[PDB]
Amino acid sequence: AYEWGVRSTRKPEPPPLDRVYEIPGLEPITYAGKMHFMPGLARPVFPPWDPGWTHPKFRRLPPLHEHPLYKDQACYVFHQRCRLLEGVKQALWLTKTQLIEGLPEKVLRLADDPRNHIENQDERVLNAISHARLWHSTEDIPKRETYCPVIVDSLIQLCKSQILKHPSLARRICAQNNTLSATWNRESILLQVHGSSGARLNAKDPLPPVASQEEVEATKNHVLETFYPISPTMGLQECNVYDVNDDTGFQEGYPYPCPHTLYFLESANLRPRRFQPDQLRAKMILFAFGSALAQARLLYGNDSKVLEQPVVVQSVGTDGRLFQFLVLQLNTTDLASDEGVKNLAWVDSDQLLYQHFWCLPVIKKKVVVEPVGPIGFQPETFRKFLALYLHGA
Amino acid sequence: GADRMSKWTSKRGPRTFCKGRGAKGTGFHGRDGKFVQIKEMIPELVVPELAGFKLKPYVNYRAPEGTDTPLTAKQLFLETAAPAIEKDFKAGTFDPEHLEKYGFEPTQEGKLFQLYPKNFPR
Amino acid sequence: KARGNEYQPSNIKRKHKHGWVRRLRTPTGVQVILRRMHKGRKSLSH
Amino acid sequence: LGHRYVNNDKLSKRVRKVWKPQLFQRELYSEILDKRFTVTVTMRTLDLIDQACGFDFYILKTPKEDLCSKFGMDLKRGMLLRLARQDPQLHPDDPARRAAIYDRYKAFVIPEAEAEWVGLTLDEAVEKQRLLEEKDPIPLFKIFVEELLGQLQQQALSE
Amino acid sequence: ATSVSWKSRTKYTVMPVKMRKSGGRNHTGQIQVHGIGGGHKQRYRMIDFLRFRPEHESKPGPFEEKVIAVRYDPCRSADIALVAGGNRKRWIIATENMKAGDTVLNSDHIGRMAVAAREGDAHPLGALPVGTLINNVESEPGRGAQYIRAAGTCGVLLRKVNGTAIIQLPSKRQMQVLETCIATVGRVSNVDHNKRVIGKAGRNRWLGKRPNSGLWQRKGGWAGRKIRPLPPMKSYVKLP
RNA sequence: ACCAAAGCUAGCUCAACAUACUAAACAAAUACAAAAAUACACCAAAAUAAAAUAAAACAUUCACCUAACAUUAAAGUAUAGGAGAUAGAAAUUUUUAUCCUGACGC
RNA sequence: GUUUAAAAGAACCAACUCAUCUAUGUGGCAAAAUAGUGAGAAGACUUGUAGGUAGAGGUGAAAAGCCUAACGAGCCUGGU
RNA sequence: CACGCUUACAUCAGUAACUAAUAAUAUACUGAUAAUUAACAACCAAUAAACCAAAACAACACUAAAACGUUUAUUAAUUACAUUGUUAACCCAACACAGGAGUGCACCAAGGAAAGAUUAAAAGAAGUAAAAGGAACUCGGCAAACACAAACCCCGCCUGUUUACCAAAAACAUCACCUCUAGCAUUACUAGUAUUAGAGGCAAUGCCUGCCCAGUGACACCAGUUUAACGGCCGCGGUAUUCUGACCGUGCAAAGGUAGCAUAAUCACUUGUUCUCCAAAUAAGGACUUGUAUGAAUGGCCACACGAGGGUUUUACUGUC
RNA sequence: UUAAUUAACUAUUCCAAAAGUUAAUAACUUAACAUGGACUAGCAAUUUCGGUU
Ligand SMILES: [Mg+2]
Ligand SMILES: [Mg+2]
Ligand SMILES: [Mg+2]
Ligand SMILES: [Mg+2]
Ligand SMILES: [Mg+2]
Ligand SMILES: [Mg+2]
Ligand SMILES: [Mg+2]
Ligand SMILES: [Mg+2]
Ligand SMILES: [Mg+2]
Ligand SMILES: [Mg+2]
Ligand SMILES: [Mg+2]
Ligand SMILES: [Mg+2]
Ligand SMILES: [Mg+2]
Ligand SMILES: [Mg+2]
Ligand SMILES: [Mg+2]
Ligand SMILES: [Mg+2]
Ligand SMILES: [Mg+2]
Ligand SMILES: [Mg+2]
Ligand SMILES: [Mg+2]
Ligand SMILES: [Mg+2]
Ligand SMILES: [Mg+2]
Ligand SMILES: [Mg+2]
Ligand SMILES: [Mg+2]
Ligand SMILES: [Mg+2]
Ligand SMILES: [Mg+2]
Ligand SMILES: [Mg+2]
Ligand SMILES: [Mg+2]
Ligand SMILES: [Mg+2]
Ligand SMILES: [Mg+2]
Ligand SMILES: [Mg+2]
Ligand SMILES: [Mg+2]
Ligand SMILES: [Mg+2]
Ligand SMILES: [Mg+2]
Ligand SMILES: [Mg+2]
Ligand SMILES: [Mg+2]
Ligand SMILES: [Mg+2]
Ligand SMILES: [Mg+2]
Ligand SMILES: [Mg+2]
Ligand SMILES: [Mg+2]
Ligand SMILES: [Mg+2]
Ligand SMILES: [Mg+2]
Ligand SMILES: [Mg+2]
Ligand SMILES: [Mg+2]
Ligand SMILES: [Mg+2]
Ligand SMILES: [Mg+2]
Ligand SMILES: [Mg+2]
Ligand SMILES: [Mg+2]
Ligand SMILES: [Mg+2]
Ligand SMILES: [Mg+2]
Ligand SMILES: [Mg+2]
Ligand SMILES: [Mg+2]
Ligand SMILES: [Mg+2]
Ligand SMILES: [Mg+2]
Ligand SMILES: [Mg+2]
Ligand SMILES: [Mg+2]
Ligand SMILES: [Mg+2]
Ligand SMILES: [Mg+2]
Ligand SMILES: [Mg+2]
Ligand SMILES: [Mg+2]
Ligand SMILES: [Mg+2]
Ligand SMILES: [Mg+2]
Ligand SMILES: [Mg+2]
Ligand SMILES: [Mg+2]
Ligand SMILES: [Mg+2]
Ligand SMILES: [Mg+2]
Ligand SMILES: [Mg+2]
Ligand SMILES: [Mg+2]
Ligand SMILES: [Mg+2]
Ligand SMILES: [Mg+2]
Ligand SMILES: [Mg+2]
Ligand SMILES: [Mg+2]
Ligand SMILES: [Mg+2]
Ligand SMILES: [Mg+2]
Repeated sequence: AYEWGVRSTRKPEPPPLDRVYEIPGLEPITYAGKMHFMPGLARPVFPPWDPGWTHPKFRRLPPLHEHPLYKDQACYVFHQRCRLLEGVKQALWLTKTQLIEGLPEKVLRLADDPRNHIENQDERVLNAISHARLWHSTEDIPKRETYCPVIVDSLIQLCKSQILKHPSLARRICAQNNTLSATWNRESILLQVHGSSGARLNAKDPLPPVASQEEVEATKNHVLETFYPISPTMGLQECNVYDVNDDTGFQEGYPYPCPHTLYFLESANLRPRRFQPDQLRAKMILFAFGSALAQARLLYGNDSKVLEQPVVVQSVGTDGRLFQFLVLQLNTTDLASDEGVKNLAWVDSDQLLYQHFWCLPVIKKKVVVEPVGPIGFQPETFRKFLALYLHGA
Repeated sequence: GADRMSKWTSKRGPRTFCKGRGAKGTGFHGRDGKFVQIKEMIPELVVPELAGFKLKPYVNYRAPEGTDTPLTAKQLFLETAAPAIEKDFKAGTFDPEHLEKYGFEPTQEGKLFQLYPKNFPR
Repeated sequence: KARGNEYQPSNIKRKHKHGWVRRLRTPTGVQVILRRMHKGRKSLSH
Repeated sequence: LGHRYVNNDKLSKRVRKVWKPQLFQRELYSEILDKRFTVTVTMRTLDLIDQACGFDFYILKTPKEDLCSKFGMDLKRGMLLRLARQDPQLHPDDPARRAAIYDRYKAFVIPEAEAEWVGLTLDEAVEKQRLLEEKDPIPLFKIFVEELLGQLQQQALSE
Repeated sequence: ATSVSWKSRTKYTVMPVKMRKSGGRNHTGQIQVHGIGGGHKQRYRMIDFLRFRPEHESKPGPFEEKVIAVRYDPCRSADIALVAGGNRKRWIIATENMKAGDTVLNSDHIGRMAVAAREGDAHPLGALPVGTLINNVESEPGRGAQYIRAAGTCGVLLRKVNGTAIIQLPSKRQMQVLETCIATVGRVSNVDHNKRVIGKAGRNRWLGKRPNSGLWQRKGGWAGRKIRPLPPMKSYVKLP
């Protein structure tokens, strides 16, 4: 084949030993006694230096097998920045869930009900979009890394403004960068959703099951789509040092145990650094599944069994202008076999909050043709956002 | 052209040329880029108690001086170890193998302040 | 156009082209330093 | 390195010429040291070996001025030290073979006091002498204790 | 001063790596090739020319991969294609009609029956029909496709005798190799590459071609239409 | 009458002898971009002298030309040389220890 | 900035980069400048910093150009 | 602010003389004494894995394929205050030099002074205005102008590059078209593979590129092939009344200059002859044309657009006259 | 350069050296280097340009 190392760039081989080292029963006269190199004398060979006292910073990195958590079986870890090739398909296979396009009927009713709207919804959301895209920064054109989390927090506050009408949203709390770890063995493959998400809403009261028993039973007749050339573990980190322990983001006795909504942000100024929409949907599905598995194993136990009480989690992925909503109902825990009941997931994809935004007024032929502000606005996206927020109460 | 006779200090270079003026280092660089100062590297000034010390920076002008007798190794030995070794040899318990009782040190690496490596500044 | 200003000062280039390390890293620069020492120059390099 | 006349005529051009030997990578086996060295030798080297009827014979017979090789001098020094020490590491399982090998090279037996100084250059010899004479300075406490013991013994014997 | 090469990367990756161009300068610093330098900034997409390369040594049998995207490569005149099989992806040289969402086979099995040659498929020369168009052919089994790679170019299999295959290169020269040498079937992508028209002298500078020297040189005896016969067949089989 | 002019010293030069030959200073810092206390290496290399000139040109040649054998003769001899310009030995001979060192040198 | 479905080696014209023509200057402001006037001005564009190629050579969209104010081959030292 | 110079910066005091190309006095001379205080800037983690999907308001695209990043796993001394750059009127040009100098802000809210004092000679430089004429000046409409337009040729397709400091061009390069040289791997070419890469010629495009391997080269190691290889493509005499020669005789060649254009940027004769332009032309343009020394990729003929290239007209304009 | 003497280096080819192979003294091959002597070319080196008029 073609080796990828160039000889002139690789570590050069040590020079050949002096001819005095090949004579048996002869001591070499080197320059080791003068503590410096001197021509004409042999090159002294030194044993590997032993720092009898160890130093933390200036020691060689210990190998991977020396670690006490090292295991022989390879675990496929999915962290925050793991990309999937066949995103939705791989996620559905790894989580054993069935995909549905539209949002659940409960959240759809909660959205379409005009009584659940804010006072001035159109103007409020337009002002939030304008403040996020233009006003929040002193620069002319703010960057995505600044206007994505700002718009997410603005929508979160617009939803929080509904607590005076619904005195039940106070049962929630927010969390940032909490270590989640949910490992499961599926088809003789040890997968593990492990890492930290963007934002996590927790609540005191659980989310009621949204899938009907008819849908749960019809899920038995549904088969998962398979991809032959690609392995389901494509894009995951194959590691050997890991812990098979259901460690959620919090300890025991947490007053807000039930996860309500995960929030993922694609706040990167570069297209290659951002996530694709399909990969973002897969990431949010996998992390919602990890949260649901952690909650289920903390509630009922680590035994693999179909849950008589499903676990409903929500997730929102924001590119800055594109929103992806997910409602995942976990119903089973045994995932090695592909014959039993599967979970459900409703994924509303490609929800445009606004088409474009002009931070500066365009002028063509000495006349302004489009003023400053968002061009095109779909309030149904914020309606679904508010439905997902109020789904708990 | 530039000057060659003047000293090459840190004031005469670009921003990336920051040469010290001769002070000793007091730590290292931590994790977030800040400087972690080590309290063992900073010199601890050992100051005595000058309250009841009856000695002044100057001496009496009428006080007499002495002949210059620079203290030597032979004189120090005669003052600290010659009487002890002489008494030990007169008593007959002299041990040429063990000389640690008279003040001799076989290896300097044991004690704190060694003499040849000079672990102490002052 | 107008000449005479061919010298644009820069300490990095100065010390990298005529510095002590630059002189000592080559056997010819060592000979230069030895010649300057034999003549008795106050400044051997920049 | 020299000069030559093209067309072998004095009245013609003078041209610098470098005559080089034909080097060969050959493997030579030594009986005293018991090792096969992959050395760059010449046809004249092989001819001298065949004339001396042995690699070790050639090494032990041709002096430094005829070897002109630091590696050859090192080989000679090694085999001379082995012959002077009667090294059992030559053949620990064949004492008869070791003795038979040591007998046929009896004409070049040199004592140990001179067998470790033949294949050394001036720098190597100075380094060896420095390593031999490298002694730590004894503390003045020892000298003063010895002087005091001498004085005490003198005062004890003078009574 | 002596410069170091930018090709210090032992681990194969699919992501494009940055490369430092050098205009005709060797590692010393003097011009070795004239008319090179000052092009567009480019990245390097590492191509896997050993087509038949299984993921793990436990299953060395033939394998099928899926094409994800056919992309443009500034380093070569052909188009590259990302193919994924198992747990890894790799860049290969796309054939003429290779599109996104195709399946490519990579086999090393030779049988008494010839196989139906598709485009993305890669079988040894001993398993292909006698009149098959091929590309990315090999010299020795397992050496790698050094031969035909350019856009639109393709060789043709002529005959197979004594377990040795004879091919014909785009230079109309015959090349004899072992029949176990893997080769990709079909023509290389971008068949219209020769028909491209550099619109101006600036596109050559974009590509990284410095203008020719202005020195007028009188033609020597080398010039003129030299009608030379075809050179003998280049054989790579080692006959004991 | 201004401008100006004159000192006799600082010191140098050539030899003899000579211990036997990289002076004194080296507290700290000095081959990081020298004089910047402090981190897992890489270190080192050799391959003829050439030409200006003379041969009234210039092609073979051209004493000395940074390699010890000194002195008296052999001897500018034998020899080597576009046998031109020029180059040039040897065999064999002679050479008595120390002080008397300073200067028709500035 | 303006014209253009155009960032088109497009057009007008600033900053900027070159130097067409003329007049002063010619021991001058200047060992190559000033004033007016010109050419390009989204590109084969200008430009900052740092590095490389060294003279029997380097580099050159060949002017036998440039390589620290004198280059048909730099300068310094030595031969001298 | 960066780069660069290092105290030239600040306060007090003095200037007879030294520096300011002269004084007044002083940021530029002299002496003494003081000063630039970190939050800004410099020094300020490695080892493996997931990572193809540009920046241009980036919604999404084009080609020339494009710097700028997080997450996960293992180790990262752990304990206030570390070290260094902080002035200026300044740098490179022998100078307190009308020159050369990167970046972000604004066109003044900040910087400064063309005149040491008189008179109003010549000549010189810069500007403004000018009767009537309007290029009659001159090599040329150079310069200037209340003008700032329209055409015809030569040479280069065009943008571009060049003799820093007398030549910017018709020179070079150039897209395009042709030749040769190469079947291939760890430092150029190239991490490429004949639709590729080098050594060259000529110049976009359009119509074409005619004959010749005799000589010299190069492949062929001799024959033989090659001119989009170096280069060459004919004499003498008579002929259809009186002018030419379709034609013929004879001789040598490897072929004997084909198409095209032509008094040209093309030896001399040449200011060739003729028509247009002017009152007048060795100017310009169009024709005739052996140019016995044009000529076809050392390329030949036309054409758009272009050119501070070289010439010629028409008005307009004006002190060029 | 179609001047006179011809080096080094780079591409050819040949002989010798070195490695070897076949048969009862002969014939034959050279992967990377690589030494000595010749051959053909590139890149090139030294020197010169008689005098009267
Ligand atoms: Mg100086
Ligand atoms: Mg500095
Ligand atoms: Mg600075
Ligand atoms: Mg600190
Ligand atoms: Mg100068
Ligand atoms: Mg390329
Ligand atoms: Mg390409
Ligand atoms: Mg070309
Ligand atoms: Mg040319
Ligand atoms: Mg002469
Ligand atoms: Mg003379
Ligand atoms: Mg002469
Ligand atoms: Mg002469
Ligand atoms: Mg000489
Ligand atoms: Mg003779
Ligand atoms: Mg003569
Ligand atoms: Mg333009
Ligand atoms: Mg000007
Ligand atoms: Mg004017
Ligand atoms: Mg201007
Ligand atoms: Mg313009
Ligand atoms: Mg223009
Ligand atoms: Mg440099
Ligand atoms: Mg010469
Ligand atoms: Mg040259
Ligand atoms: Mg020329
Ligand atoms: Mg010329
Ligand atoms: Mg010069
Ligand atoms: Mg200065
Ligand atoms: Mg004055
Ligand atoms: Mg002052
Ligand atoms: Mg300041
Ligand atoms: Mg006046
Ligand atoms: Mg004034
Ligand atoms: Mg005045
Ligand atoms: Mg006047
Ligand atoms: Mg006037
Ligand atoms: Mg006027
Ligand atoms: Mg008038
Ligand atoms: Mg006139
Ligand atoms: Mg006139
Ligand atoms: Mg004009
Ligand atoms: Mg005009
Ligand atoms: Mg006009
Ligand atoms: Mg032009
Ligand atoms: Mg055009
Ligand atoms: Mg240029
Ligand atoms: Mg010029
Ligand atoms: Mg220029
Ligand atoms: Mg000019
Ligand atoms: Mg021009
Ligand atoms: Mg041209
Ligand atoms: Mg054509
Ligand atoms: Mg031409
Ligand atoms: Mg043409
Ligand atoms: Mg032709
Ligand atoms: Mg021929
Ligand atoms: Mg012929
Ligand atoms: Mg005509
Ligand atoms: Mg003529
Ligand atoms: Mg006229
Ligand atoms: Mg002609
Ligand atoms: Mg011609
Ligand atoms: Mg020709
Ligand atoms: Mg024109
Ligand atoms: Mg131009
Ligand atoms: Mg022009
Ligand atoms: Mg000749
Ligand atoms: Mg000579
Ligand atoms: Mg010459
Ligand atoms: Mg003559
Ligand atoms: Mg004459
Ligand atoms: Mg005459």
